Formats: sequence, C-alpha cells, structure tokens
Amino acid sequence: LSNVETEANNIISGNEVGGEIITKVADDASNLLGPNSFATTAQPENKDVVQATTTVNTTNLTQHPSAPTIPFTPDFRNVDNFHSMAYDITTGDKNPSKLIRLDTASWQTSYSRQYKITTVELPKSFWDDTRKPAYGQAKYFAAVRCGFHFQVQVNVNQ
Amino acid sequence: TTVNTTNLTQHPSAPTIPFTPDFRNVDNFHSMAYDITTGDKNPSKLIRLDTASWQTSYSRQYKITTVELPKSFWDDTRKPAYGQAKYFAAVRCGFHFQVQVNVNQGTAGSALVVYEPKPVIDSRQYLEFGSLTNLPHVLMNLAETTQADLCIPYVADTNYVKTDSSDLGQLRVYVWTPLSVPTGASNEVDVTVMGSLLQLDFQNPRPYGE
Amino acid sequence: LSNVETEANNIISGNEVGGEIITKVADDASNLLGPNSFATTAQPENKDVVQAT
Amino acid sequence: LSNVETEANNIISGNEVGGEIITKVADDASNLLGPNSFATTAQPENKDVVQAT
Amino acid sequence: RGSLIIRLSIYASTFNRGRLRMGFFPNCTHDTQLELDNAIYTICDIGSDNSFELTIPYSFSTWMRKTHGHQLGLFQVEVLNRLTYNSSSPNKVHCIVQGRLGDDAKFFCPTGSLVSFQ
Amino acid sequence: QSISPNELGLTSAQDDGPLGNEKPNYFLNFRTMNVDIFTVSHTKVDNIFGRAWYVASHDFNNGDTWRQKLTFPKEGHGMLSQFFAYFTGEINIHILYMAEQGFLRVAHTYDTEDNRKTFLSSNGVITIPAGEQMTLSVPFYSNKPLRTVRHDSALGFLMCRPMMHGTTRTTAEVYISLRCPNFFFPVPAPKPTGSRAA
Amino acid sequence: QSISPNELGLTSAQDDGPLGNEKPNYFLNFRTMNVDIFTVSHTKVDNIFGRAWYVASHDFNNGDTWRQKLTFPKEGHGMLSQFFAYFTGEINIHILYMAEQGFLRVAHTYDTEDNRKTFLSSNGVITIPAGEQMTLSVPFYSNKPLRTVRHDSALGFLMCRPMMHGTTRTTAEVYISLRCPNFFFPVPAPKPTGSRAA
Repeated sequence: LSNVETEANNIISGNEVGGEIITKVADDASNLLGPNSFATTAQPENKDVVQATTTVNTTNLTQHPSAPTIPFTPDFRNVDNFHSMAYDITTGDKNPSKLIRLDTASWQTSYSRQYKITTVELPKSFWDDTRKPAYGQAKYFAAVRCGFHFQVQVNVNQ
Repeated sequence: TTVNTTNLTQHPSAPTIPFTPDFRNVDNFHSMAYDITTGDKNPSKLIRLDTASWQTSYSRQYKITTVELPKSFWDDTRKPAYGQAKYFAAVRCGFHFQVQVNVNQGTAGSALVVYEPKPVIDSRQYLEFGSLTNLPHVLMNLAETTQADLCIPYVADTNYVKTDSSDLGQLRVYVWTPLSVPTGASNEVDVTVMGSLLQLDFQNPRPYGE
Repeated sequence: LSNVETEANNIISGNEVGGEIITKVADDASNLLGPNSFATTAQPENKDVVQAT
Repeated sequence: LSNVETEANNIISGNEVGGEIITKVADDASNLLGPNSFATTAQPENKDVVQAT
Repeated sequence: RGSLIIRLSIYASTFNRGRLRMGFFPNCTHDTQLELDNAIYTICDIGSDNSFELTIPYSFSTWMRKTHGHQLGLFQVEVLNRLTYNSSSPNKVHCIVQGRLGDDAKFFCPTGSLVSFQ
Repeated sequence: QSISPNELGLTSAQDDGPLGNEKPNYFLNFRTMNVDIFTVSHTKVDNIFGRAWYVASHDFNNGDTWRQKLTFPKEGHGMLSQFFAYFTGEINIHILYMAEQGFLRVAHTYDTEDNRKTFLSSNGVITIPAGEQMTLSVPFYSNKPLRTVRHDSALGFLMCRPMMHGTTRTTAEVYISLRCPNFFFPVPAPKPTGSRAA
Repeated sequence: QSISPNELGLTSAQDDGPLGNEKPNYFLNFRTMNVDIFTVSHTKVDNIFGRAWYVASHDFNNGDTWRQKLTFPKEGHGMLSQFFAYFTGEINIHILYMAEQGFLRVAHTYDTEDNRKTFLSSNGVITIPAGEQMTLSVPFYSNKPLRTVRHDSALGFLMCRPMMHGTTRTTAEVYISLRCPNFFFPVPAPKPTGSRAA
C-alpha cells in the first residue's frame, strides 16, 4: 500500500517531464499518494484509543471514545473575583470544623458537690447536631479521626 | 477565633492540656488507606444523572433528555450537592461531563449533546436550530464511538449563583437521525450521563433550611 | 483523540491552580488522559500479530 | 496565661501539618493566642492612668 | 492486611456491546441500594476485548483484621445500559468473577483452625 | 485527512487542506488580496458597531412633561440588528429634537435603575436646545458590572424631560451606537438567533 | 492497560497500575509498612514449616514388642496442613514417651525402605529414657534422591521398639517439623488441593 501510492506519484513524475502543464499530470494526480494515507487513521483506529478516566473513588473505563469537544478557549477558574462575597472558601476544608454550641441551663443548691452536672456526648454529638458537618458529610462517610478543641463558658454575677 | 465565628471572652483561666499531646494526623497505621477526602474531595465526582427512553416515535428535531441546572447536584440525594450545599447558599464551580450511550452493533443513529448557557431559553424560535449548533457541543455517531467527553467552564451573567434557584447551564441531548431498527434487535438503547466537578467553592453561609 | 485526552488533563490543570486538594481536580481526573490510551492496544490489535510458527 | 495562649496556638500548629486548609486549624484558631492578650489592657488598667493636670 | 483485587470478565461475541458498573462498599451493610452510586465505582465497556479490574485499598481500623467471619464489604454489578443483540447474535452474554489478594498483603501468626480437617 | 465528526479535537477548524492539486482554480491557492484601502474591519468587529442608526422612535404627546422613562432595548435594534448573540458594551447615544422654532429646551440623562421621586438633574443633565444635534457618550458603572443579561432587554432606561412648553406639538429622535465594544464577544456565538422565524 | 485474559505474557502479574488518581485512599499509594519486629517470615516460607505440631497419634498396646513399623504420611498433617502442593524436604522428628515411672527405655530409628528381618540397631538407634523429650533430626539420602512423590504418602516408615516391659501400659507421641525446606517449592502450586470437599 504505502509504497504503491508513491508509485502512482512516481508515474505522475513519469509524465511530468512534460511542463504541460505544469503538469502536474492530469488531473492534479500529483497526489494519488493520498493523505498518509488511506491508513489508518483515527476513526476505527481502535483500540483507536480506549480511555480510562478516573475520579475520586470512581473509575470509568470506556471502550469507544469520540473527542474532548471543548467550547472556545475556556480558561476556567477559580474566582474571579470580583469579589463574590469575600468569604473564602471554605472547609470542608473548612466549614465542617468550628465552634459550635452544645449546652444548656441548670443549677442552684439541690446539688451536693459530688452530684453530676452536664455530660456532653461523644463524637456522635456533632453528627446528630443539626448544623455543621457532623451532619452533612459525616452523614455520608462512616469513619472519623479528628482532634478536639474546647472553650467552656460559665459566667456568674459578681 | 474560628472559621466565621469569633469568641471574645473576658476572664480566661488556663489552657490545661493533658500530657504531651503531640496529636495528629494519621497514624497510620493504616486506617483504611482512603485519604482523605474532599470536600476537599468527596463532594466532587462523577455521579449518575440519567435514564432510559428511545425508539422511533421521535422525529429528528424532537427533544430527548434534558439534564437539570446546578440544582441537580443539590437535589441529588447523594454527594455534596446535598450535604454541604444544603448548608451554604453560594456555588461557583466548573463542570466536567462524560456521556455514555452504548448501542448494539449493526445500527446507526446520531445523538447530539449541547450545553445551552442560559440564553433566556426564550422560545428558541423555530428556525434557529443551526443555530443550536454553534455552541460548545458534541455529536455522537453511535455506529462507532460508544462514549463522549465534554468539558464546560461555566459562564453566567452574575459572578455567583444561588444554590438551587438561580441556575446556569442545562444539558440537552437532542436526537439526530432517528434510530435505525434492523429486524430484529432490542428496541431501547437508553442514555446515561455521569458528571464530575472541578475545584469547587461554597461561600456566604445562611441557616439550615432556608 | 490523542491530543483530546491531554485536553481533558489540561482542563484538570485548569482547575488545579486550586491546591484544594491537591487537587488533583475531582475526581482524580488527573488522568482522563487514559492509558496510551483507549488505543489500541493489544487485543484486536490485528493484524494484532499473525504468528507463523 | 501568657504561655497558655501560645499553647493553644502550638496545638493549632499541632494540626497545621495538614495543609488542609490551610489550615489554619479550624476555625481560624490560628489566633487563640488572643490580642496580647486578655490582658490587660487599657480600661481598668488603673491606676490605669491617674492624670494630674 | 491487604486488598482483594477483583476481576470481572464478560463473554460475548464481537457484534454486541454494552456498559455496566460495579459497586463495592468496604464496611459493610445489608443491601443497601443506589448508594452503590455513592461509593466506589468502575465503569465497564464490552467490547474488544475483556476483561476488567477494580481494586480496593485496605480499609479498616486497627492494623490486622481477623480472618474469620468478622467483616468485609458488599458487591453488586449494575446494568445501566442494555447489552444489545442483533438478528444473528448470541442474545445471551455473561460474566465470571475471580478475586485474588496482593501485592501489598501478608499474613501474621499461625493458628490451628480448622475446617475438619478438611 | 478528510475529518471525522464526533472526533478530535475542538472547535477550531483548519486549513481545510491544500488540495486539489491546483487545478488551476480548482481547489485552492486562494490567497487573500485585500481590495479596500484597507480598513478591512468591514469583516472585523468594533467598526461595524461603531456605525449607528437603529431605532427611529419615541414620538411625543405634549401634555404634559415628566418622562415617561423609556426602556432602551438596545435591540431592536431593529435595522442592522441581524448581528449578535452576546452581552455587554459601553454606549454612545445620539439625541435629536424637532420642535418649536427655536423656542424650547430639552433636558435628558440616564440610568440605572428602578425608580425615584425626583429631581432628575442630580444623576445628570444635558440641556439640548431646539433643533440641534444628537450628541452624548456614556461610560458605564453600576451598571452593576457583571456585564448585562444580553436579552433583558436591554437593561436600562432613558429619562427625557421637555422643560417648558410652547403650546404646539413636539417630537424627538434617539439613535444609538456603542463604541470600542469590550464584548469580546463573550460565549460566542451561542444565542444562534436563527429565528428567521420572522 | 486494563489487561486481557488469554493475552500476554506469562504467569507473573504486575503492579496492577497506580490508579486512581489518589484518592486519598482510594485506589493506591499502598506502601508496605512492616508492623512486626520484623521477622516478616510469617508470610515467608521456611519459618512456618519450621514450627511443629502435627499428628498426635500412635497409641501403644503393650503386647508385645517388635514394631509395627508405622507409615508417617507427613500429611496428615493434619492440623496446620492447610498449607501445600509440592514435594520434598529433610525432616526434624520429635519423639515423646509416656510410660512406667522411669522404669523403661525406648529405641527408635528410620528409614527407608521395604522390609528386613532383623537387628534394627544397624540402621541406627536413639535410646530415649522414660519420660523424656522428643528430639531428633534426620538428614536425607537414599532416600532415592529424585525428591519424593508428594502424595504417596509420604514415602517412609518409622521403627519403634519398646525394649523390655514393665507389666503396665505404655504410650508414645510423634511430632514432626521439617526445617530449611529446599522445597523451592517445586512446580508451585499445582495440587490446588481445594478439596474443602471436607
């Protein structure tokens, strides 16, 4: 195949010795070589590509791709800004972790010194909390490993 | 100080740490090698979004399967488009799409996938189809290519968009060449789109439900 | 095909400028290039080999 | 007091080894040191100034 | 400690084609629907030619795990689009699935067990 | 070398190959020869929007005054309108006034926003005398940036007060041209607007 | 890059690819971390066969003496037996004797082959006194080399003579461990022995 096309050419140059005209050897045969050339090229090049995309925790193995097909010069971002509510970004990364309220009210004199007061729950207590992450993301995933930071506030009247 | 919340307190006592804490940051040892992820990185991944329908009842210009605006990760019952975005109100993110249509060999018909970017979907007006063909599209020839790739950087008028309400891009798969039916073979090749989300930003908090 | 995959990548690096995290551009897209790559490779490579013992 | 605040910090840097993100150690704790700092400062600094025009 | 690399292998002739996914949760629970869309994934195209693969990373607390009936995950295959057929075709296509452990793995300590004996 | 839809790589196109052969027309060797002077922008942007014409509108009943504020759609537009998809730009307004033989004046400005009471002269003024020429250029600003919807349309308002009164009728004209359009234009050229569904 | 059964190249396997991505678990970055001291042979050969236990067997009726020569199957084995396919090795025998309060002796050795008359003490001896510990190591030889069938089994014999008699009962124990197994092992790991058909 490959050499045969160039044989059609070399025939063309066979009759090209005739400036007429010019020639390139009727009719424009000057290319019967083809575009590198009747082979293969892309379409059923298959494997002709096989793809094997990946995303977090999920692979997509697909056997017959077409093409990326992007619209114009996308250069996509990443604010912006301009600005769009200066808050950045946050969490989760950084919203899931912040101070949060966890407590209540009770007291007076009914309590002897060794009498318990207010027990605050295990790491479940961010989950069952109806606000921050301890609800959204941990209501997806099952496993948690994290440090802990506490401010306890008790204000009395002088 | 903590994220979005300052605590100003007037009468401190003392840090009061237990012994030599040196706390981490797995570990490892290992604790289920998966790291870490998201949100940062769980909120963004491919996800299913589609369904089944077909045959010959559809003329070429007859619509097919419209896939919803950025609300469609929120109301999705799985990934972030539920947990974190059911907290925050503001979303700015790119978009990455793989569309999958697999037929059984021996048949040919075209599928068209376009990403209208909120052009007042107006009435599209009736002759405007090409038209509809100037956009960041993708034309699947089902004879061969069994999947198709697409990447949309989002563009919208505003610099941010409300989570579920103000939207932006709406996928539409339109049929092209109603499908050919050799006698005989299955009547339904259905459709699927699986998405993924780029580096993603929520901002501007707001109470839970709203 | 070949350059298109690396176009999916170059998009990834499009949003990678965001260390978050890290990224590599959800979800591990950092490879949408595929394994050199949806083509061909071996199976119906045919001739995909022809033998002639 | 004084060293304790910087102990809250040094804990923060305890978990900062986690670029995530970035961090500074939820939530912006990066300052639990306070502004030099819960002490004193001016108000009842008294004598907190005494004047004598 | 180590993973259970899994293989699905689909057999059909060259004509017909189709895609299907594979869910696996590393905990795991009681069946437990489309959360299989939540968890791990791995798309499947058939094809020229098989077979396939999806791995799992080692996921658990502690470091060692017990090797008896204590715990492992959950596995479905999910048809998303059909596996079509032509008028001259097999019309019925199928699977086999075989796992193996490695290459990070290793075992700790002996024990008498056994299964009597066998 | 003969392309393949749903194949690589992008929305670009090509050189479309230097075929035939030659031959002598016949396929190629097409070299551009600029005929005009060359401004050449006739194919280019900027210039064309640089020209003007548009809406010939806004007749006027004398009684009384005030406004009404009119919504400039920007299109319209409707004469050269065959051209578009996109969103934005920083106008150039042309105003004309046909009225009492040199009797009266016309005050005008814009805009922004929703409503007011009010003294209009605050947000601006441009006293144009009877039978004179149609001249302004506005720059932009809040004008919330973010560009502009694109088919609002067209995000705006003009405010026209014909001051005193000369007891006869009154008429005005408004032409538009937007210069140095940043436009880009952006997201081209989606809104195919192939309506033709005229 | 996703393998293909009935395709190249060999029985090897691979790195199984460094996917996902990352992500952070999620597919890879699995690096081995040796937890133990590390002897690490718990996964390795040698050591494991180095341990022992096996057959707890060979009760003894007193009358009279002689033998009977017993066939050590080598498996069995039957406790740690879950492990194997292959053929060979150069044993290590453990012998134990529960009998008359320090009254009597036990002579033992092996073996080879078929039969004899005979004086056993020729082919060897190991006088083990009453209530003592279970100690021998044999080396090999004819023992026709060629390794050993693998499931004979297990090619052999032990010879046990309890000498004199103390008029009460007598009992013995035999444990095995084979050390430094050359084994290789060879032709692994054919004999899949997936019996489980227990």
